[PDB]
Amino acid sequence: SDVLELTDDNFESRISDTGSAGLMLVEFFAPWCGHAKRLAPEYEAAATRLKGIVPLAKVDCTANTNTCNKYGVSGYPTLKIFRDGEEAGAYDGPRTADGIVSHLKKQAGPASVPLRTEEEFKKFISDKDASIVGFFDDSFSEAHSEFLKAASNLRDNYRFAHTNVESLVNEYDDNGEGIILFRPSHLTNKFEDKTVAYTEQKMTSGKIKKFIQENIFGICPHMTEDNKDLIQGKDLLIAYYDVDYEKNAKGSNYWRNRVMMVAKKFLDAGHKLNFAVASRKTFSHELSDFGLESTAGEIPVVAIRTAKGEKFVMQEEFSRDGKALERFLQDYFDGNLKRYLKSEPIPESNDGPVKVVVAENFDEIVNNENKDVLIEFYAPWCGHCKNLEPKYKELGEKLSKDPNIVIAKMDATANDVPSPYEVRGFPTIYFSPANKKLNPKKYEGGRELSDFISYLQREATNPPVIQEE
Amino acid sequence: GPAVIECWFVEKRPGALLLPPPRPDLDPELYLSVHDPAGALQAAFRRYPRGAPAPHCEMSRFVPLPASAKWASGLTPAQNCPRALDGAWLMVSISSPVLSLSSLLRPQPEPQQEPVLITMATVVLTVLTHTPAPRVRLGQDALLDLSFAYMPPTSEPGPPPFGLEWRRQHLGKGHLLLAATPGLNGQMPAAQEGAVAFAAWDDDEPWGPWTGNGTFWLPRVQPFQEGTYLATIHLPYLQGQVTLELAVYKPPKVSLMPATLARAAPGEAPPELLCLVSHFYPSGGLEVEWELRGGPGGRSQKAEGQRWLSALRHHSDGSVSLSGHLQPPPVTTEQHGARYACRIHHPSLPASGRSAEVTLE
Ligand SMILES: *[C@@H]1O[C@H](CO)[C@@H](O)[C@H](O)[C@H]1NC(C)=O
Repeated sequence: SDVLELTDDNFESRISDTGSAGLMLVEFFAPWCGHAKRLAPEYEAAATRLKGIVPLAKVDCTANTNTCNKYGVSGYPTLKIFRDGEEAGAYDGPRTADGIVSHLKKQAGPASVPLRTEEEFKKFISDKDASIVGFFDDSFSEAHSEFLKAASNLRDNYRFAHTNVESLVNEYDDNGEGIILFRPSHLTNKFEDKTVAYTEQKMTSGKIKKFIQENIFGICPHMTEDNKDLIQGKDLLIAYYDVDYEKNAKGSNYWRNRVMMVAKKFLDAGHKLNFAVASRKTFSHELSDFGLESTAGEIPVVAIRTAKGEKFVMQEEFSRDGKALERFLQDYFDGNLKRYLKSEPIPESNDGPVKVVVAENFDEIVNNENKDVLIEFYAPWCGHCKNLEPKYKELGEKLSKDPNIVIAKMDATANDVPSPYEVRGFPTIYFSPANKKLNPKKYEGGRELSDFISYLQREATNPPVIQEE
Repeated sequence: GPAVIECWFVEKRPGALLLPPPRPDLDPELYLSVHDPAGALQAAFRRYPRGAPAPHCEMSRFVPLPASAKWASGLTPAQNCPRALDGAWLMVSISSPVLSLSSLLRPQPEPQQEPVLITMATVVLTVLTHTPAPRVRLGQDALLDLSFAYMPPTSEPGPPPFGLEWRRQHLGKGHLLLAATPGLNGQMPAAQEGAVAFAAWDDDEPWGPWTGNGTFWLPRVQPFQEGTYLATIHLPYLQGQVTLELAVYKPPKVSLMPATLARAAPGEAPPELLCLVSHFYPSGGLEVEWELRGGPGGRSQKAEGQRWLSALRHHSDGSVSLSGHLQPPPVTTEQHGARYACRIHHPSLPASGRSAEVTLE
């Protein structure tokens, strides 16, 4: 195949004869590794599809302990990029042929792609990602220089290009030097321009970077595995559904347009919040943090994650009207929504001897400033928890007459455990004093009915009334 | 207990485990000198009943790999294989009526050795059960014993998170009864049939090796829970499995009707006797014998008269009942004081059976 096989023998030597960019991708692996076996096909495809551009090599660590030890390989597969013979960072990409070929092609420079013809230009901005294109008619411009500084600094997250082609330079600027940002055409929409022009008087790398960050996405980008790390982190509303612009472009726009429809109103009105649509499938693993069911239903589901970490989930179904989404946003901005918590239903009757706590009533029960609360966090499968159940139930009965002490329990696997508390193993028992709600103490004592009585008598806020017979 | 264990390597080839006697008859890449840091494998056979048959042993090539079930994925967050697991592995399966054990060994690359030609191997994970053929009384709780031991790579906190899974299997159809990954809060499959488990590390010492518990607690066992149980312990990329064969049983309560007989004149026939054989399991193997004790012919003679059996009666708990009947012949005066009795035999009963009697007048 086109994959070079390096060894402790020829590594240092063969690792330097690189193609044009002095770049080489090296896969450190072991043939027994499952992930390594899975990548094999992809890596072979990538290698041949990069022939001439960037060479790909693989090192069998089981047979070459010295070279793997030298580059600190501790897991397989480990993909490292080498430049002119020295380590140059790990390959932070999907383990697919397409992922590898594209990343390395960009990596194989230039930071900014020169456009020599309108044909090359039209083709550059016909990509699925945005395009940052610089237009300069003067070869010695300081602006063109500042642009290249930006390209280098940001080439990791954006696609850069520049041109001096008479036509292009004329059409996109007056003064012979400007920067145009082109949003993917398949996301073109009646709610915002498809291109944004740089308008700062002076052109500096720093100002360019800020200009990029602030405009590439528009009011509602399509979040993909490729750009998620650029979109998440800030106050963000994500509408999840069947987003796929290859086989379902119509449906994709259909919903995205209704989302942006509402977004624009609140946005123009001054409210602050970022928006984005994303594949219910590509991010199915995130849907659980909002307690959202990924049904092939096709109808979108909405949920906000504040920069802090707060999670707000639209409960009402998505109306093709946008009114539902508009309502959810109104409440959100008016502070009317309750953050999302995984929780079992509040029990119909919760009358001792052991108070049943779930995430929804946790605050109400455990954090009632006027009470001492001993709470047991257990798991349905735990045997030691089953043995404590009866003994704990008795404790509750013996404390039934005390109006200051509450004996409670919560299934910690079926309910989010609030911040203060940390559930190590099972069972974890905490004691929350009447006026130390922020500082509950973890019960380290024995689990016999007598140990609990002894503990309470020694820690209760007010003298405890323990029924005795 | 045993010093060596004859074993079969499959993919058979003869092999052996030495818990050094030369063995030209073996490979010796299949002749293993066992180093067991955690100690569970060696401790299991140190207790082995003397004179007990040789346990069955199977050896095979093992390849570390993430657990397939998604609930266990938490044990393997990073998407890459640990280098510490390079090198070959052998999985050892040992079973007998005393115990059922599974072990993951790491043999040295080459056999060679100064004293004798044998291959050094190290025990990494041991999963063991001292109740391989449990017999629980119907309606009672069953405690399927399970212990394990893990030796971490000395190539580099306390004991790591691990996974435990219990299932009842029948005809390639397995039902997950319990699953857990103590030390790693995750979404576990629902525990079934009220089962729970004492799944935990015996201690949390700094570097290890460590031993742990995973015994299964199945409440009020019924006949439908009878069968093959598989228990698996999970460690990143490593798993050990043992098999238990659970049998349910219930001895029968035996009683007669009438409970006592009135006085009767010779040539007169006593009332039909009913021998109730109540709530027993399994249904088969129940035998009814009628006897005449303390009579003009030894205190044990087979009774005469007409006898028959009722059909089986099936209860909700899966146990069964049945009735034996005997119509004794007209009573003789030389039978006065003798007793009619029904001797019940059932595999869940002693050799002498269980009886019930009534005295004649
Ligand atoms: C396992 O745990 C149970 C319950 O704590 C205990 O009774 C049993 O003896 C333990 N067995 C082992 C393997 O130590």
